[PDB]
Amino acid sequence: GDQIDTYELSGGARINRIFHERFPFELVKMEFDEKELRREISYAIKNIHGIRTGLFTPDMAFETIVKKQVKKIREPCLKCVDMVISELISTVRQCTKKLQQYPRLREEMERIVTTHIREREGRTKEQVMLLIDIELAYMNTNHEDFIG
Amino acid sequence: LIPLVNRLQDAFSAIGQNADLDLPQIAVVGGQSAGASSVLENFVGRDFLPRGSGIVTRRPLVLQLVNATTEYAEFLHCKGKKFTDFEEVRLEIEAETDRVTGTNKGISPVPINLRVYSPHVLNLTLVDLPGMTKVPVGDQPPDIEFQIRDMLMQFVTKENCLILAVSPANSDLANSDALKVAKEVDPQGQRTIGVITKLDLMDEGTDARDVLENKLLPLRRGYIGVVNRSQKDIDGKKDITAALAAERKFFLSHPSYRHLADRMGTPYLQKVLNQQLTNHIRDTLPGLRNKLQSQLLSIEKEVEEYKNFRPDDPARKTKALLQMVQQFAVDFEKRIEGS
Amino acid sequence: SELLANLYSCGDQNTLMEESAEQAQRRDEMLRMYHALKEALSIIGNINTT
Amino acid sequence: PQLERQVETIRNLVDSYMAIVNKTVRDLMPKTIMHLMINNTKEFIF
Ligand SMILES: Nc1nc2c(ncn2[C@@H]2O[C@H](COP(=O)(O)OP(=O)(O)O)[C@@H](O)[C@H]2O)c(=O)[nH]1
Ligand SMILES: [Mg+2]
Repeated sequence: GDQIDTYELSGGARINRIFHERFPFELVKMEFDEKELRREISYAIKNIHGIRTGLFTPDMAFETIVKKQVKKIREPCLKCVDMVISELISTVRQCTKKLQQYPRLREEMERIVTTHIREREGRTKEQVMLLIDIELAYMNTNHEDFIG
Repeated sequence: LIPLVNRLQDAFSAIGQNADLDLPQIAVVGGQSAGASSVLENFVGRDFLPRGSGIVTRRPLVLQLVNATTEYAEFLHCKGKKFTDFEEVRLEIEAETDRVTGTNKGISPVPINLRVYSPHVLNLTLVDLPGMTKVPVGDQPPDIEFQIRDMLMQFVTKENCLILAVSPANSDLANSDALKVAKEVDPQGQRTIGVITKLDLMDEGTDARDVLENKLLPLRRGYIGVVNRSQKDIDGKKDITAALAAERKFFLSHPSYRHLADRMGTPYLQKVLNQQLTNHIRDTLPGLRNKLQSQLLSIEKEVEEYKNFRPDDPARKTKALLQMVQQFAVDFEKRIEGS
Repeated sequence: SELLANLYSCGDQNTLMEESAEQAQRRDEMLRMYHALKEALSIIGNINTT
Repeated sequence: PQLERQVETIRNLVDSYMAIVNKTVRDLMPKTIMHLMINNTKEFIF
């Protein structure tokens, strides 16, 4: 549509593209000490070879480190979802409270919309969990790993 | 009967969890000798508040109600003391007031924190604030009015807080300070509820029909009229039951209020507040439902064995034995081989 | 191959596999929690229906 | 006419984008099945 706010703001749900370009920041806010990674790998190897003498590096020493690293990203995804919900609520308020002079109507039309939004919060979080859970279920080395 | 929101509060207490309902703070703002402090007494249902003509509410009182199976009160400044006779709670409030403000009609912004436990109360926060005045007396400083407003603004300018504007009936409504404050902080009327507290003392020949019908100063949520206990009745320790019966008789008899009789009095105010709170938690429930369902999903898979538990069940014992022996053999093999 | 055969040979098979007190207390607490939790969801249901 | 130059450009972008989609599908289909059909079966058996 027309009548865009060319001067005053960067706004009107274009903030959500910042979350989609801000979540790539949360995914790298996390850091680890390499010495703990090395210690954990050493113990993973020593714990995979239980009594046997090792000839080749076991493949579970890779898988059990990757799963442990992958479990860390559950939190920032939920933070992203909550931020998106916050922006939807703010947008509904702008489209409801500022343009309507009738009492009671601007309450029903905000309450109903934000209730529907919260229910979709529920469904969205379930789908995010069923995506990260899938990332753990299988290790795929076919597409872009360091091919020998 | 108990309203459904109290049924939820009972169930949440009954499950020993920290999940709870998010309810607004309720502030009652009036004016000097308006009677605001006497309204909370009837709302809560226990005659523990200090009362009487003059400067009686000197410090803001923060009263928190908690749902519990034992009825009692506690103070933060009286640690470990379980009060069961509220007529000593009154004395502790007066003593704590005098300890800080002094006896010469002083005030202080520091609140008194009281917690009351009872079986069918929500987790509401109630604030009894000192009334506004124009003329300083009793060594109060010349700016007493501004300090009182400064105390009020820290409770009535917050969001998610209801404002009950208490105005007397015998004093012309245009002079009411509570309506001025509510108007300043709630221009739209979404949060303000008005109450007319002294219809008993109207000058003979007049009435307040033009106020209770929301015509003289239209307010979005209307006005509720009440009749409270007079100074003599409190000095005579008249039972709350008699006061409520007298109020009902007053409204039924008075020729100018019969058609409003079913919208007035303390219990109607209770119904209105319950409806406002009930409509305040809508659009919050989906989160509680999702958390409760998640816990049920994580318990239901296990409690199936418990529901049919019997002290004599050889099949349950046999299968438990087989599963534990299997788990032992597998755990030992994994632990020593490393597989 | 043998462990279960030996377990069937121990004691009198009457006191073996007898629950401790702690499991009984946990059972009671879990059943109480289950029933109260279902009640809470019933009340939320009724409130949303009105 | 210059319109043909626009059409060719769109085609190239579509092919590029579709390549990315193909990778995702190839990646997510194995992982999905392992999660829902094979690992639930092992957990059932054990
Ligand atoms: N007759 C009559 N007196 C009332 C009524 N409401 C309040 N009062 C009197 O007004 C006094 C002052 O109100 P109070 O309860 O002290 O709270 P305040 O507004 O902080 O002074 C009360 O103590 C009562 O004696 C009423 O409905 N009828
Ligand atoms: Mg007072």
